[PDB]
Amino acid sequence: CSKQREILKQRKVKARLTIAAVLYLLFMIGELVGGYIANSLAIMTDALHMLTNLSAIILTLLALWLSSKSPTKRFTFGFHRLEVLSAMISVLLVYILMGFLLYEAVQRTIHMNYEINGDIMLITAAVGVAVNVIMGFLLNQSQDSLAVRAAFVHALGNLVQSVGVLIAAYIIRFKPEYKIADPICTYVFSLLVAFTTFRIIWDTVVIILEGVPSHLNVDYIKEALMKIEDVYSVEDLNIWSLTSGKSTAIVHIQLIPGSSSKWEEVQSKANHLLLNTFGMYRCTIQLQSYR
Amino acid sequence: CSKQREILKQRKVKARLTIAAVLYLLFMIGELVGGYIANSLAIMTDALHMLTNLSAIILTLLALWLSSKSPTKRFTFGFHRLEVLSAMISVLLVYILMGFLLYEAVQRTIHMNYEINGDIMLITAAVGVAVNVIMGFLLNQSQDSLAVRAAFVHALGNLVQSVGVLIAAYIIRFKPEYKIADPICTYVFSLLVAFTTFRIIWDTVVIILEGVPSHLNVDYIKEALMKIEDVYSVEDLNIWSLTSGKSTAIVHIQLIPGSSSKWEEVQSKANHLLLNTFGMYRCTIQLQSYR
Repeated sequence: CSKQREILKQRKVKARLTIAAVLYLLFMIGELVGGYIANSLAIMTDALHMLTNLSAIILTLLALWLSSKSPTKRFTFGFHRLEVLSAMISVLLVYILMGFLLYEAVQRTIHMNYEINGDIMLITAAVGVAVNVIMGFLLNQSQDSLAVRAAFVHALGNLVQSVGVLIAAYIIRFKPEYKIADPICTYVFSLLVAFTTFRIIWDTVVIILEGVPSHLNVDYIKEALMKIEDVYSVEDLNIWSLTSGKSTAIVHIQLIPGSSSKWEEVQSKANHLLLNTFGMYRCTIQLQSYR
Repeated sequence: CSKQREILKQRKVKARLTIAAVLYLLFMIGELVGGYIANSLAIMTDALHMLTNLSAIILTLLALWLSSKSPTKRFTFGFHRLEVLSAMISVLLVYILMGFLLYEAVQRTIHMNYEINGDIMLITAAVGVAVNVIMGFLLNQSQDSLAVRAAFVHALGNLVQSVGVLIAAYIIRFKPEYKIADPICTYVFSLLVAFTTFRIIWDTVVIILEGVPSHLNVDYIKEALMKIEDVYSVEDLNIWSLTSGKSTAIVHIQLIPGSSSKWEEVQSKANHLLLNTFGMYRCTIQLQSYR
């Protein structure tokens, strides 16, 4: 009954992504009007962060819509790699935002006077954690979809930066002769953001480089296929994934000598085994008689 | 005799790349010592451009060396996608250099006085074309290797920028009340550089997205496969390339009813045809009896 199962998954993913996008836009407008009645550009400065989050989500939605298209004559496989590309784009945007914050901090640690803000820094950090914790529960997930995972990683990075800014504002508020704690918090929590993004970066790079997914081991699959009756060897067992949840395989069973007619049965057994017990959105196998 | 042929091409590509790298290093040293006796930082400014070119070539060499490794249990295919990644990196660095030039020009078009240099601008442009025209013949190439193609594209972009700077400097030299033409040439030749990089960007993106190579049409291959004796249909004919020159395929021949024993012959015929008449560094086909 898996013919239409994936449709429900993409519908849920799209619904969650549009809900997140409209929530981000609503928070954007709310913070903008709040800053307008509070005539402060520092509050408006978070509009850029909301912009990059919303742009990443919009690009993800476009990539998913394109991926829903049927394969063409130029792309024999589907457009599922567009979702991976959108994930890389989102990671690049969060890295760019972290780099901008890092440059602002490195300019903060020198030139003196540190451009003191005060209480207003606490408020923009208080809403940063409050907004991002809502998005974290929305994109919780806990195979999973790579798009929502990338959105959740972006939300977690934004939450880490927000809590770092909150901590820095609090330590500045009490005993304000320190006046310097903000750049160190910026550095430490930028490192933490990199730690958060490490796993998704590794998974995406492995996906692009035609490596096996991290949740599959070749030795176990090879032994399982070798357990099939009338199988002599597995010459090559290439495995790669178009995207998270859509992983294919190429298999090169060699037949037992003296039994070459029983090739269709072996092919069906291998196909059914691979599909049912490893996912294998589609798999193709090639049989060779004994040499 | 194709078992050891490809070794010769990788050896030649590596030799050419090291020759280009050492030529870049020698020109770097020559221009650096030349600037020291001419005590001008503008001459030293091209050291950054030679740095990015040399770094791109070095990353390409590392990617090729890694690609020469045998497939592992995490990457069932080879590391050939590292060469494609290095090509994207080279494109990204040339785009970054163009963006830095564009930002400098947009700062020149305003704030007045345009930071006049004069004759010394002609010299750094005269050696820019002379250096790049030499390696343009070196990386002439004219399937080809993607690494040398990316290096040649980078060299061509650098040559275009150099000739643009030369034209702007010559325009400034005569009738020097104009004094404005330099950013205009910068914009026009940045657009030309983007035009040069368009084709390699498109090819690399198609390679990553699991699209068929631009020099292959599925319909012709499908008709050729259908021309094979004892073939009823081609259910699916996936084609993708790990890198330029290494393209694989997956084929789903269905057998003519009443003839199922003659499956090995059909498989061998299809494999030989695909390999010899389309390249197909490796291809795998799966046969199904009539339904």
